[PDB]
Amino acid sequence: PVNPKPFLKGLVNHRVGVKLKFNSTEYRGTLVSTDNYFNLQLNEAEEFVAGVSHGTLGEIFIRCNNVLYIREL
Amino acid sequence: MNGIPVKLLNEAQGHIVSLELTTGATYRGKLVESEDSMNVQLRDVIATEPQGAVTHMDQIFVRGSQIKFIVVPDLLKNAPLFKKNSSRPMPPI
Amino acid sequence: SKIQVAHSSRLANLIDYKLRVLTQDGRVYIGQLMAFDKHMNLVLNECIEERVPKTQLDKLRPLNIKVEKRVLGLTILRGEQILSTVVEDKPLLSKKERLVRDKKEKKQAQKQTKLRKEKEK
Amino acid sequence: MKLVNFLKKLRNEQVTIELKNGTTVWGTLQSVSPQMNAILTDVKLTLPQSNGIAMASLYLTGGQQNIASLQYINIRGNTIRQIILPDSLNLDSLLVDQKQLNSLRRS
Amino acid sequence: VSTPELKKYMDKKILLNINGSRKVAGILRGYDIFLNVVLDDAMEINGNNHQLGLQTVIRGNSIISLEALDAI
Amino acid sequence: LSKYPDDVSRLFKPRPPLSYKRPTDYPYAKRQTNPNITGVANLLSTSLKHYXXXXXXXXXXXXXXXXXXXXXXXXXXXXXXXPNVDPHIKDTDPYRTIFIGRLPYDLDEIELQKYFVKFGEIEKIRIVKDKITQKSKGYAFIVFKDPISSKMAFKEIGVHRGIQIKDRICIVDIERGRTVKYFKPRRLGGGLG
Amino acid sequence: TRYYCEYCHSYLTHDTLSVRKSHLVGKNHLRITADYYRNKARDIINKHNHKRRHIGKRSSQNETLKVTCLSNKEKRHIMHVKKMNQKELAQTSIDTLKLLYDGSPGYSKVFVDANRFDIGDLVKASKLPQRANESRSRDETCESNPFPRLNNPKKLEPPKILSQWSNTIPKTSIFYS
Amino acid sequence: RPKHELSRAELEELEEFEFKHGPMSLINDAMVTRTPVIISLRNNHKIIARVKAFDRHCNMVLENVKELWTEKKNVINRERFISKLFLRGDSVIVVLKTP
Amino acid sequence: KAMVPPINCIFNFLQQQTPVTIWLFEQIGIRIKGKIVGFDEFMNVVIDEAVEIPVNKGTPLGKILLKGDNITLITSA
RNA sequence: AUACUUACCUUAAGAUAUCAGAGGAGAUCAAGAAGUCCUACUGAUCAAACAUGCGCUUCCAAGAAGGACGUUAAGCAUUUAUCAUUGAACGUUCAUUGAACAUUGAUGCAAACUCCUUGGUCACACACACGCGGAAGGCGUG
RNA sequence: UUUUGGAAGGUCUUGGUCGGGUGGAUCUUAUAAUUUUUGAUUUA
Ligand SMILES: [Zn+2]
Repeated sequence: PVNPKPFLKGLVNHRVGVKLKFNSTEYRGTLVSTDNYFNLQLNEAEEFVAGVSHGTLGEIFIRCNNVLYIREL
Repeated sequence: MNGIPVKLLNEAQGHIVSLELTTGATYRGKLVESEDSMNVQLRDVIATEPQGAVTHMDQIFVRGSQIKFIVVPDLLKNAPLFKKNSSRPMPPI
Repeated sequence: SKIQVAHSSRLANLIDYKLRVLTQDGRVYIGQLMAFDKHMNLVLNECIEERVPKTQLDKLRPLNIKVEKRVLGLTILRGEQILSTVVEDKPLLSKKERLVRDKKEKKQAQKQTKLRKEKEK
Repeated sequence: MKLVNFLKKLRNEQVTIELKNGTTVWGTLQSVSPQMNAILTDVKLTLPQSNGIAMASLYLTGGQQNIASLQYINIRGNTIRQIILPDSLNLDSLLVDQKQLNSLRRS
Repeated sequence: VSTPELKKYMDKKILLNINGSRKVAGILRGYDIFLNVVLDDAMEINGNNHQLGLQTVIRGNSIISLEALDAI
Repeated sequence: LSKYPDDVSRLFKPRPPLSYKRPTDYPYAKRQTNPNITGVANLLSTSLKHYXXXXXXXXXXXXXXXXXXXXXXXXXXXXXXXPNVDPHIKDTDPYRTIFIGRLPYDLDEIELQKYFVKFGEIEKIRIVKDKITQKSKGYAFIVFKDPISSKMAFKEIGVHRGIQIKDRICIVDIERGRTVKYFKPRRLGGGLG
Repeated sequence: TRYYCEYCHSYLTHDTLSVRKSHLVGKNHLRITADYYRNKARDIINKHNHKRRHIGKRSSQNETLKVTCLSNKEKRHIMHVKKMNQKELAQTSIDTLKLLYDGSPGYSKVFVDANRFDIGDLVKASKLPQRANESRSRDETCESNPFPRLNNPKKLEPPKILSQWSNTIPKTSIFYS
Repeated sequence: RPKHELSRAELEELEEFEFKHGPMSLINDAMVTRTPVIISLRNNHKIIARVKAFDRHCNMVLENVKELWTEKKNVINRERFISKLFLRGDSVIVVLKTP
Repeated sequence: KAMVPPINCIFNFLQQQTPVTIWLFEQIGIRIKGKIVGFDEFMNVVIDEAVEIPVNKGTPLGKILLKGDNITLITSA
């Protein structure tokens, strides 16, 4: 039914959550834009070091590499 | 296409090779068939685990991108793949 | 090693040199490169592979270093798990000898094509 | 649009190179490959304060006797982490990219 | 580009070593050009045993090697 | 052994099985890169401790070419807004004009008549010249007296479009400066063929 | 696209896996293949070293010994004899324990070459395709051959001897057969 | 659309449009408005610098590089100024851009 | 029988909407359990009703575009 | 060698210096596109090969370099040679049951002998200062 | 008188005795997604 590109198109303009590969770090912000290589550009992101906030980041860009998944909140 | 080294691996079919893997395991045995993508299939395989043990597989198929290297036999030192000047007998039409 | 490697040479010019290629593990392969490719899969003739042990690594810290060599002979190393290659020995036969050898190889190749043209007749 | 062409404008230029391992390399570029296999003559290479794999990879490259002084090092592209250019060089000259210019005229 | 030569192992119980200590034993139901592998009756062996459901499919990145436990 | 016996036995006679001992690398359980990754939000302080920004000047060098291309296209469009008022064009019927181009330079107008009188009586003829060189440019405008010999002069089998006027093949069109809806000349992005 | 076979000096018009397998198993390829590998080894064994032999610069050289050359026919003959003898010494193995354990209870599982379980499935799989026209196995027990010296076996074979020193044997053995 | 299926010589323009109006618009912003960005790398090297060029691969030239990391054994935070750098995008984890 | 290749098996496994114990790449990786609602060629798999459980109190995650390379293993629990 | 039969397979794309003008494609609309493309055209840079130099620079004879996948050699020092369950005696020992390389090793420190392969064991000369042809690289010119 | 360039002769030294649906080599593009170049080998 749905594929990652339709789920990702519908994901745009939402408070997204991103687990990186590493579990130390996760970014909660509003998703701005995504390519075909699934790079992620976000806004007003929020760090979580193993779960706890170390700050609010702003407009932010993760490479497609390091992110383990992205979730919709 | 291929290039020289995987052509050599296509050449050394059915002869006693030794593979290290990225885990440190060095399989050794007769080489059933290599592919172009370096997935290599081996027979009568004697294996060295990283722990220092040795066992005997019969029939292994190790994936290419965890090969560390492969050792072919010595004679392929003298191989017509390495000949820099062998001229082509009028390619097909 | 005072070998004075050619300041404008890359891989294809480095052919039949004795290399000391080094990998991600930190293992060293030593031997004559006889071929490479686009992905830097090397063959390495008469290759010997040396590690340092974990214990001798302590002495390597900031000297005589018991490197452990196994002998892999004609090996064909991969471009994924390497780091970098350098040059250790110059080849056996000099530039004039390599040049005359290549001349003889080309003359023999042209002759074999003449023999193919003769058998085709 | 690839930036290796940038490095291809840098033959006979003296850079340093820090690797993904942690090896630091000092010595001129003789060339650079398509996928950034950078060949470097007149290297001396250093390892900052330590990584045991990097210690082995340093010593074993000959002429160690921890600065290792080597005549000629080819370095694979996926090992080059970052590369420090000389500060004398003007970036405004190099990034112009005659290929990218021609492509703008090709459009 | 070339589809792998697992045709001899087409119904025979194989043992992947997955990743470095994971060892999974099943029957090779399928393979694609990436060595993604569909196993039936996966039974992960720890040196304790653990069964892994009816069907499974295992990433051809994670797969290191595989042995034919069945005779050929 | 493999298929043939001799060299599989004797010649190849491979390597000794090779001596193993303890590795240096890490035996898969810990191949990690860096799970203790940075927590960037501290560094949002230190950029204040970092405190101008240098001029980029290379995107300027490409942007000069892009802006010059857009400016030349806009000067084109300014020539596009700026052919009924034109005095070279005669207010005849557009349907009775035949355009010729790819003309040899030394071609005399009486020869142009001579090649063109075969189909209809010609009303008038303007061969186009430079106004500063006075070299013949290479194209001309003909009005006949009827539309049907202009059309038979447009229909080209054995005749005009492909006729060798002064040892060169010419090109032969209906006039589209007046006739068709969107026509721009070569100067204005258009032109045909 | 094209797969040049360096041995056959022919081409494959479009590379794929099946034409590669069918060519590398092909008997023409195996024959030219075996000729080539034998050929490289006999070249490298034939090829004289001819080192530089950097001759040094040097009273006690009073003794002089006679060299021994040969005729060109004699040279070619003794070289041919040495070629044949190298070719023998490489090829020959020692039978004995096959002929020694002939009657044995488990000879026919262990020395009969593919009943051994270890190399055993090879020789069935290494059997060539037998497309052209035209085993003592595990069934053998003790009670197959009850008494080996009833049905006469041949004696143990007399040991072999260098013909170069065949003239210097003990003449007249004790104890005639 | 599939990548071979696009064409030759559309493909460059289609990448460039992907650059202008994709996730790349943070590195697009940073080079044209020369604001400092903060690259976090896989080997804990926080990098504060201004961006000179972009890549498909996110190979990035950086000018007047601040870099800063953390020696955790206690902790000494070490910083280095590197004026002209060429950084491969593989190490680059997250590009944060300050306003 | 017949061949059951991975692409067609995950699509069959997508239709049936059976629960999934999906695993991850190494020691960091946390065993996710969910129901597949779709995949792609790069094995990025949007999974529904995710519960992550650490390596041997699983916490929900919602619906997830899971990245392709981090997957080791799909199973039916 | 020829014939017949069967099986398998039949096309990734592009470019080969780069930049600026001379001319062409003499540009299908009232004097003109912009651009882009080509060239035995010219100019500049770069790359490759060849030749020549550099009063270039370095290395070339019982020993020097490299190696031993050799020994003396069990040389000396240190460490290690499974788990689970049950019974008994005072954590240990023994017995039973079930499961899964090697101690003469391994690791460290050396030291000595023997052996191996290579090299201009050149030409000149054998003397009291403060040579040609070899091999490898760098630069210059054509 | 000096410098530069070209030509000729002599002497010395060193070296030698147009086409092509052809292939190969290099570089671009598919190709930054599981198989070698756009990172899971500073062991936290
Ligand atoms: Zn063949």
